[PDB]
Amino acid sequence: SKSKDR
Amino acid sequence: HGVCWIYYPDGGSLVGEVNEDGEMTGEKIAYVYPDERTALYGKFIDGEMIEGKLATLMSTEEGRPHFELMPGNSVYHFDKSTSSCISTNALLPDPYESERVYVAESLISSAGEGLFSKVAVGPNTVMSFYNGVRITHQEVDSRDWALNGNTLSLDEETVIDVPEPYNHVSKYCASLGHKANHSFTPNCIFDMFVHPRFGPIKCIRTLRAVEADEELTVAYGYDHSPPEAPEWYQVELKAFQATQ
Ligand SMILES: Nc1ncnc2c1ncn2[C@@H]1O[C@H](CSCC[C@H](N)C(=O)O)[C@@H](O)[C@H]1O
Repeated sequence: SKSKDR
Repeated sequence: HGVCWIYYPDGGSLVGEVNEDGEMTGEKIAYVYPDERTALYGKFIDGEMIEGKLATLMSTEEGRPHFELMPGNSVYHFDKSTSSCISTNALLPDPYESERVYVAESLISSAGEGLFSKVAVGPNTVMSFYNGVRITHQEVDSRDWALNGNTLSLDEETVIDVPEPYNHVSKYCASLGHKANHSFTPNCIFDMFVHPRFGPIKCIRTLRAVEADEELTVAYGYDHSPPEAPEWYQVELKAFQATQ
């Protein structure tokens, strides 16, 4: 996923 | 005749006399931040902030909080973001965050701006809030990294983003958590937070004590074995691995 903290 | 306090796991709370049904409904209800001092006091309906005026919790007597209202007419409202609207008041700062952090040039090379501690604090201290628009994982993962500098996963259904031009503090400063730079050796972590203006979001919380003017960093936590990550991070990742 292209987001922080998944 | 008594007062109830209802704490969130993050340490914030709602406090006041509950109505006949045990709901936080009335004109003298407060949300109290995790410092147990900064408060938003006034009209709530079933725990939702309708009009909270900035206040300081001065003492408690028999469990009942006694507040002093701040001057300035700073009032706040429950104002959860949507997919297209980050805030009804993008330039109205969070009053707890404003005492704790500021934005300046990062001490990290080529890393732009960073987030810094205004005063010395202990471990486990909530420092900053990561509010933003609420979009899907599908939208985020199917677009290029250049659009995903500020995305933060909230849960399995929602990603929080601060899209341009709201990444500039002149356009948005209601929250500042999207200003924390990455470190593989961080002093802070992301944690869940239930905010009376922003709703369910994430916050930045210290891992350990931090000094005044120390830069706050968090591990961005990109998947290293899907690295599904921007280039500056992939570079950094190797450097880190070697120093281990
Ligand atoms: N450890 C690091 N090294 C280099 N650049 C970093 C970094 N951590 C964060 N960044 C930069 O910060 C962006 C994420 S947003 C963090 C705040 C940003 N520096 C700003 O000025 O608004 C990244 O896309 C990257 O440009």
